[PDB]
Amino acid sequence: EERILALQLCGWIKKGTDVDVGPFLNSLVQEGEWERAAAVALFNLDIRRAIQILNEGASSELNLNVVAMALSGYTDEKNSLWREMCSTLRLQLN
Amino acid sequence: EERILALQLCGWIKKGTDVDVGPFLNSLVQEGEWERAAAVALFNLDIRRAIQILNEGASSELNLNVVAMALSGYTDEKNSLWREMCSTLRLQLN
Repeated sequence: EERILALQLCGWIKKGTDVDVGPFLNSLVQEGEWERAAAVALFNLDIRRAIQILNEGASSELNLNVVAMALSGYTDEKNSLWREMCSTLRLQLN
Repeated sequence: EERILALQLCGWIKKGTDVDVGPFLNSLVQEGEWERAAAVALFNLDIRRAIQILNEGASSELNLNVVAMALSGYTDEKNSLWREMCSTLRLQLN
């Protein structure tokens, strides 16, 4: 309970015991903030929703879709090329 | 001999053996034809040179830096997430 209050003061879940961050994501979606919505969705352990948000953003307003394809290749190997490259190249983004 | 005569005509190789396609590669970075530089380098299995060319072909003056991470991760699995995503998102690039 001491953790379900913190997450509700930060405005990630509305009041109640039904803690599943759906309304916040869509409120962000038509608020006009795509990248932050992607970050929150990924933090809630779901890639595919982030892909949906990113391609939908790519529909409106050319850099988003390639980044979606980049985040598509997630790897957990101890010597993954994705790990090393995306670690060294992270600082280049804006 | 037949197929290392065809490469001579096209421009891949030089007079002699010169197995490395390098001397035709570095003749294009100076010219400023970067999107070629990766492609001709990639066909000879150079995932460690595609990053090296695209990254160095970007400092001067886009998706190129973010393509690299996607190009870094390549699994060749049966139904992996990178495989399904990159197949559809190929069509949106310029």
